[PDB]
Parts: sequence; structure tokens; C-alpha cells
Amino acid sequence: REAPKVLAGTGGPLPESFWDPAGFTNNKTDEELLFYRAAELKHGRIAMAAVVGWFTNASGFHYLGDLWLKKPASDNPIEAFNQLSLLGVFQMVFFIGCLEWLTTVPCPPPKDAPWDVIGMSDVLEEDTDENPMAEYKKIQMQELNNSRLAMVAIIGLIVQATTTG
Amino acid sequence: VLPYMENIPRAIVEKEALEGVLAMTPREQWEDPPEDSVLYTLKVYAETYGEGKATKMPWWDWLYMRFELPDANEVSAEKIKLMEDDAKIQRRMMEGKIPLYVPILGVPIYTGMTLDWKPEAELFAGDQIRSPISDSRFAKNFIGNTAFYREGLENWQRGLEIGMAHGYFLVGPFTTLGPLRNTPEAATVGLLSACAVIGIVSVGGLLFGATVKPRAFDKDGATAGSGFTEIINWHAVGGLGGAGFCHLLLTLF
Amino acid sequence: FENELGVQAPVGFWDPVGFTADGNVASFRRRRTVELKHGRISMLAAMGYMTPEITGKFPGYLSPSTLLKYDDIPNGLGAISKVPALGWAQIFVYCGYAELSQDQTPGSPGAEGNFGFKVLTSSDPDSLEKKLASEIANGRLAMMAFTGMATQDGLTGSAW
Amino acid sequence: FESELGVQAPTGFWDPLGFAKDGSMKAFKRRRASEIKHGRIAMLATMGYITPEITGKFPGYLSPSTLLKYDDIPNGLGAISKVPALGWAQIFVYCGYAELSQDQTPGSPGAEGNFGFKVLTSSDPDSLEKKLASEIANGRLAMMAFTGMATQDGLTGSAW
Amino acid sequence: FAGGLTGSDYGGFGGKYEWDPVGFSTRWPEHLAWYREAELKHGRIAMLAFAGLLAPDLFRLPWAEFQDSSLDFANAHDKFVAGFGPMWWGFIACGGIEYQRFRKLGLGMEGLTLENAGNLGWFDLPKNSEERLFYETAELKNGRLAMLAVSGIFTAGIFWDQHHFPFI
Ligand code: CLA
Ligand code: KC1
Ligand SMILES: CC1=C(/C=C/C(C)=C/C=C/C(C)=C/C=C/C=C(C)/C=C/C=C(C)/C=C/C2=C(C)CCCC2(C)C)C(C)(C)CCC1
Repeated sequence: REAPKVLAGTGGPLPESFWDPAGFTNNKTDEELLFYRAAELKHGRIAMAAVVGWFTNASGFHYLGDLWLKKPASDNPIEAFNQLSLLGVFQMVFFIGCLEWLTTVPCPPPKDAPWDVIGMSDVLEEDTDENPMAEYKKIQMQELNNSRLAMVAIIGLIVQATTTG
Repeated sequence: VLPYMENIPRAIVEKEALEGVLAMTPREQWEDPPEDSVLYTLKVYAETYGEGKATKMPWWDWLYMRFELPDANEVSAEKIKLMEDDAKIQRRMMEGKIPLYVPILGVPIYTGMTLDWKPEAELFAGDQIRSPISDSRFAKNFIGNTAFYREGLENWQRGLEIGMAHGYFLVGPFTTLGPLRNTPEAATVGLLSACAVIGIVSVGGLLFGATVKPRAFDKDGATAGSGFTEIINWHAVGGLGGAGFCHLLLTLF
Repeated sequence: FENELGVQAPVGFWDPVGFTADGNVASFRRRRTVELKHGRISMLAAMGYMTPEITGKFPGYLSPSTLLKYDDIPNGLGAISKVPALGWAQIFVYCGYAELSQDQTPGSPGAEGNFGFKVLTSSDPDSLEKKLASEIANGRLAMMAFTGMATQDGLTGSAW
Repeated sequence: FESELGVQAPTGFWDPLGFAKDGSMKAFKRRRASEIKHGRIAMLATMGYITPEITGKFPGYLSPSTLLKYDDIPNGLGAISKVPALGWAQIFVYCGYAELSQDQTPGSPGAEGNFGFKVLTSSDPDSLEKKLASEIANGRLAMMAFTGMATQDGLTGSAW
Repeated sequence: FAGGLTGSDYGGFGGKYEWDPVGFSTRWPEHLAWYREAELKHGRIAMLAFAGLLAPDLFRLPWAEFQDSSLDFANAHDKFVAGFGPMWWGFIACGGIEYQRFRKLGLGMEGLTLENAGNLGWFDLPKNSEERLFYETAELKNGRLAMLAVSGIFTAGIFWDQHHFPFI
């Protein structure tokens, strides 16, 4: 079984390593597979950011919350989050909701690339053979691979904590 | 090739070194290289040395020649010609599409993406250049969906929305960080100051509409600057409304 | 489904109740898969029940943090508890990698049993089929044998 | 859609909150699949409550290692914490395999509730509608009876 | 095109691993057979050295030895080399084996082409092509890996004593 051509060699152990061992790709229209890639990339970007936030919270770089709590916040990111007031947590929820609204109602993502919330596909050309420094597919694969790795890494951090301390 | 670049002994220059020198030198440059070029010194040593010419040279002159001539690898390696060809193709392409670097830690770090810096409509326009901050779909649909540009909005709606935003913002820096900070009426004084700032900037906008008459928002017919003046008046109204709402949310909760 | 593996000297049609439709090509391919897998796992299990008692258990620690010298762990069954959950998790992750590295979805070359472990890498000779048949026969024998050994040490202490 | 198996007789096309206006088909198809599956599970669970009440708790030991005579597990809510987490995992795995079997993907034969039981395949005697509609109506009734039963089990405190 | 020798092959990430940063193959292609012979001999000796780090910890061999502290392998060399003993005999045996290597190659390494480098008589190559390739690449990989490993042991189980299979 080969890639559904809308993903088209965009992941796996190698770039052309269509890996689905569950039939989550078959008999699915291109819009649904684009949705799957958009969800994967959003989950990734969120993870990749969350891992950095975790490691900068677990390394003592926990200002803005050092001041809010008016005392040194916990290095454990879960306990640090629990220390935050509900006002701050709901401000974070509201800001993420506003961001999600931005990329749906006023700034909808491109139809053929829903993961391109910034709409970067309107200013970049493509990877072409005339370009000696063409790396756009390479950086897309870097983003995807670090996304897939951080998606399991952040879960490792979260479930490792709150169950082992 | 040229007669003097034939059967050159390896001592003067390597065969690979000679090939690299020729590759990195323009074809029309031959037969008369400039005094500061590598090919000129290579030519000068190509004669007077080799075949029937002088086959020996003093040690000091040998050191001079070795200092003044390339040594193939790491100086005229095929990778260096590949990099020079890549650089010239890059500079050819940037007249067109430009690779995107970002200055990270003060040094430009290549990202991997190449921009469309060339303007879409007017090639020589200085403000039609394309950047992701100003030409990506997010920018187009973000600035385009703001009250100042959103489609379907009457001028009063744009004014009201911008005013509400400005008024709700302006109450902030006055209630705290002000003369009457640690007072029960800090919120009220901040509200009064925010309303004053909204009124002053609205008078300034009225002044702009009376003098410049921007005409960018006027409907058909009407008068020059009518749309902008309506926008500024409803900005004043919205500023009062947003400032009052911020003061309400401060007094409550 | 005639000339594959199971055919041998004493039997080769042994199926009192299987072949439910006598067809279901996909079912038989899946069944040959489970055959090769269960066979390999049973052989490794029988060796791991066979190498300890004769040529006695390894010398070492197996967990220098928790001091669990290879020998003191009980031979059969009971080892499921004393070996640390860290080591068991590492065993499980090795198994998960070994299964999910090559695609197990039916149709693939790894589906039918070839996992790319070509140690002898028989270059498609006549030896190929006889090696396959020996593997599957010892697999069936090992499945029977390990069920017997698991029953035995479930009813009488250690492996014997 | 106004003629499917759901419309019995006592109520016609009963869609009070208008989930059918501009019938999205695929939406209705998957909602019918959900209705069939929920009804089947509700029938099974209503059995799983009313049969252990009259018929005694299983003669057996449930977990051979942790002393569950089925009598310390009460019938109703609270048995979620009484049945072993491993037993819950295993019943979860059974249901997961039963679904991760033949696909019920949109358009597949599993997407209309058909899976391959065929316990009552009346020989097309104008009765395929009888059994289908009876299953659907009993599914609705069993889901409502289950909701009432769970409310009685929790509200009152135990069982009924 | 490549080094000509087997090398590489059966590499991770698919394809082949032509790894040669300094380019000893391209810069000195005449000594490529010498490099292959050195690599194979070093790998075989390193694998035997790993076996000689492990097995003496277990069995301790017949004859006098049999002691206990004479297995530290940071010490064992000096005893059997002192008194013109077993280490000297092993040196003579290795010299004889490589004299046989000289004779097969033809003295002065006047042979050593890119098929007999390491061939060293003894065991017989499998005539099947894919077997041969997999088995040769297995020897080469095990060789290099044991070279790196045995080096790691002879550094680590020297700075921190250890001197037993855990080495940590
Ligand atoms: C989740 C279960 C479920 C689902 C998916 C459906 C689905 C369907 N039913 Mg159906 N039905 C159900 C339960 C369900 N039913 C029950 C319990 C009864 C008995 C009251 C009925 C009685 C019934 C009749 C009489 C008819 C249908 C029909 C239909 C079809 C069209 C209506 C529609 O779009 O519903 C969409 C699905 C829903 C609206 C389900 C949402 C239920 C909400 C979320 C909860 C309702 C309140 C609930 C009790 C709250 C409990 C507390 C909870 C919050 C914890 C559709 C296939 C019609 C049909 O077959 O036409 C061809 C028809 O005539 N149903
Ligand atoms: C931390 C030090 C380090 C170790 C310890 C290590 C180990 C191995 N490397 Mg590796 N390596 C780097 C460093 C290290 N590598 C770096 C910095 C780079 C970027 C230049 C790099 C690249 C490649 C490539 C391209 C290949 C490769 C190989 C193997 C291999 C063979 C396994 C097998 O084939 O038997 C082993 C054991 C091949 C392979 O893919 O292995 C998966 C191969 O083709 N490596
Ligand atoms: C943070 C952040 C950000 C953002 C920022 C901003 C921009 C903010 C703002 C905010 C705001 C700025 C908000 C606002 C709001 C407002 C409001 C909320 C208002 C309201 C009002 C009202 C409601 C009014 C009413 C009225 C009227 C209309 C008139 C009459 C009177 C009354 C009162 C009735 C970004 C993304 C950059 C990035 C980083 C992060």
C-alpha cells in the first residue's frame, strides 16, 4: 500500500515511508487526510513548544509566575501549572481560543494546506531543481519529525510525572 | 586550450589545480589575465619553466612561486567550484526569488525557505515587495479583517470597534501607574484620563479629516473625508464605551 | 492452499475443524502469519526454559541498582514477578519495535512471515522451502512443548 | 429520510429537535449505526443487570489470584471499581477487537449495523424488516430502560 | 567506483554506508588492500580480545594458571610474558601464522590484491552470493564494533578498575 498522494511521501522512518499500520488512511477523501495532517502538525507544534516550556520550567527559568505567586514557583511543570490562579489558566484558554478563532473565521488556512495557518504558501515558491539551496521539503520533514517526536516526548513528561513524582 | 597551458610540469602547478583555476576564471579572461589574478601568475610561471624552457629554479624563487600559486585541494578543489557555481546561480535567482535568512544571535541563519521578494504587480515599486509578515495569507486576512478594512462594515461600525478597543486599552495604564494609584477612586480617575485621551485623539482625527480629508472611506458622491470623519466620531463614541466598560469591569469583580 | 509449509511426511492435511470455508485466502494468510510468529516465540520460550537448568543461569546482576543476580530469579513462570518492571518494560518495547518496524498489515512481505531477519539469507534456493518447513515443524513442536512446560510449572513448582 | 427501519407506528418520524432537516445522509447513516450499536450494548447491559439479580452470581472465582467469588461484586454501579482493572482491560480489549475486526467505516457493511451474527435469518418471509425494526425498537427501549435502571441504582443507592 | 572491496553494505537507514572522510581509499588506492587486511586483522583480533576478556572470567583454562587474581587482564599480560613464558609462545605462534600469510601472499606483500585481503586460507567462503555478502559484512561490522568496544573496555576498565564483564 502506497501513500494517498495528498500526503505523498511526507513521513515515516524515511520520507517515503507510508507507515499507517491501522487503515486510518484507506477509503478517505483528500480533505480528511489533509485534516489528519493539519491535526498532526498542530499537535506537533503545540508539543514541540510544550517540551521547551517544560524544560525551561524544570530548569528554574520560571519568571512571570514567580512574580504572580510572589514566591519561587515549583520546578515541576505540573505543580507549577497548578500553582497558577484560575484567572491565569482561563486567560491562557481564552488566548488559545482567540488564536484558533483567528485561523478559522478571519484568516482561514489554505484549503490544500490547512496546517499553513500563517499562510506561508502564498509567499514561498516551492522546492525546485534550479535552486541549489532548496530545502523547503527538508524543513517540512524536520518540522514533521520533531513534531512526531515531541508529541510522544511531552506525553512521556506528563504521564511520567503525576504518577512517579 | 591555450599553448602555454599545455604540458605544464606538476612542480609549477597540479593538473587538478590548473583545471580548477581555469574553471573559476572567465573564458574571455584568458590570454590576458589581470595583474592581480591567479591566472596571470600561473601564466607567468607557465613560461620560462617547463619543456625546453628553464627546468630548474633557485630555492628562494621556488618558495616565491609556491606562495604565489594554488595547491589544488582546499584552494581549487572541485567542491570550491561547485560552491562558486551555486553562489552565482543564487545571485542569478535572487534577481527574482530570494532565499530567506533570519538574523539569529546577530548572524543571518538560513532557514531553508526561499521568498517571493519580487513584487506581484509593480516590479520597481518600493512598497510592493513581498514578505511573510506583510504578504502571507495570515497578514492579508488579518489586516484585511480588522475594523479599518473588514468588508461589510459601515464607517460607524469601524469607528465603534476601533474606539472600543482603544478605550478598553487606555483605562489600563492610568488606573495603575498614575498619580492616584493607591486610592479607592483609582479606577474612576483612570477612566476619566482614558476618556480624555480618547477625546484628544478624536479631536486630532477630526483635525486630520478637516485638513487632509483622506477620502479612502467615502461612499459614492458624499464629500471628501466624510467617511473618515464618521469613523473618527464613532471612534470617540466607541472609546467612551470601551473605557466605561473597562471601568465597570474594574469596579466589579 | 496446498504446497505451503504444513505438508510433510506423517501429516500435511491436519485440519479437523479449521478451513471453515475452505477458502478465505486472507484468513489463511493471517493464519500462516500467526503460525510463523507463535512458532518463533514458542521456540525462544522453550530455549529460555531449556538453557537455564542445563548450562546454568547467567552470572551477573541484571539490575545492579536493585541487585538481582541472574541466577536467583526463579527459572519458570515465577520470573514474571521478580524481574523488575523496568526490564519488563524494555522487553515489551523491544517486542513492540520488532513488530511495528516492518508493516504487519496483510499483503506486505512482512505479513506473510518474512521479517527481514535473513541470517542465512538463502538466495531463493531449493534450500528455502526445506528451511521453511523445518522452521514451521519445530514451531508447532515448540508451541506444544511450551504449553506443556507452562502447565508443568503451573502445577509443580519450577519448570520441573 | 422518512421510511427507514426506525419509524415503527406508535410514533412516526419522531425527530422533535430537527436533526433530519436537510438530511446529510452520511450524518444520518452514522447516527443510525450509533443507534444500532448503542441499542445492542444496552440490551446486553440490561441483561447484565437483571440476570445477575435473579440468577445467582456466577459459580466461580473470576480472578483466580484475588478472591472474587462474584458475590463481593455487587450488581449495579460500583462494580466498576470491584471488577479488576485487568478484567476491565480484557473486556475492553474484547470489544475493541470485535470492532477493529470487520470494518464499520462509512459505507462498509459494518456501517449499517451488519456484522455477521445471523442468529435469526428468517428466510425473507417479509420478516427482515420485522427483525431489523424489532432490534431497533428494543434498542431504544433498552437504552431508556438502562438509563432509568442506572438512575434507580445510583439514586436509591444499589441494585434497584 | 567505490572502494571496490565489500565493506559498507547491509547498512542502517537503507542503502550503503561508504563512510571515508579522510578518503584514504582515494588518496592512497595502492594501499587499499593493505588497509583492508589491517581492518580485518584488527577486527578479528579485537573480537578474540573480547572473548579473552569474557571467557577467562568463567573457565580459567587448564595447566598452572587457575589462580583468581590473575584474570584482571590489566595484569595478566605481565605474568605470562615474564620468565620467557606463554606470551612469548603466543608471539611465536602469531609470527608463524603470519609467516604462512607471507608465503601465501608471496613475501613483501607482493600479493594483497582486492580479493585476498584477509582471505587468509583457513575457513571457506560461502559460494552463494547473498550469503557471502551478508556474512562478510557481518564479519566487518562485528570486527569494527569489537575494535571500538575493546578499546572502550581497555580505557574504562582501566581508569575505574572494574575488570569484569559489566565494566561499569
Ligand atoms: C444516542 C442514541 C441514539 C441515536 C444515535 C439515534 C439516532 C436516530 N434516531 Mg433515535 N432514539 C433513541 C436514541 C438514539 N437515536 C432513543 C433512546 C429513543 C427512544 C426515546 C429513540 C427513538 C427514535 C424514534 C421514535 C425515531 C428515531 C429516529 C432516529 C434517526 C433520526 C433522528 C436523528 O437524527 O437522531 C440523531 C441522534 C440523536 C439526536 C441522539 C442525541 C441524544 C441526545 C444527545 C441526548 C438526549 C437526552 C438524553 C436522554 C440525556 C441523558 C443524560 C445524559 C446527558 C447523560 C437517527 C438514526 C427516527 C428514525 O429512525 O427515522 C428514520 C424516528 O422516527 N429515534
Ligand atoms: C554518536 C556517534 C555515532 C555513533 C555511535 C554512530 C553509530 C552508527 N552510525 Mg552514525 N553518524 C554519526 C555519529 C554516530 N554514528 C553522525 C554525527 C552522523 C552524521 C554525519 C552519522 C551518520 C551516519 C550514517 C549516514 C550512517 C551511520 C551509520 C552508523 C552505524 C551503523 C549501523 C549499521 O548499519 O550496522 C552505527 C553503529 C549507518 C547507519 O545508518 O546506521 C543506522 C550509516 O549509513 N551514521
Ligand atoms: C497579548 C498578546 C497579543 C495581543 C495583544 C493585544 C492587541 C491585546 C489587546 C486586547 C484588547 C484591546 C482587548 C479589548 C477589548 C475591548 C472590549 C472588551 C471593549 C468593550 C466595549 C464595550 C462592551 C462598550 C460598550 C458600549 C458601547 C459600545 C458604547 C456605549 C456604552 C457601552 C458601554 C454600552 C499578541 C497577539 C499581539 C501576541 C502576544 C500575546
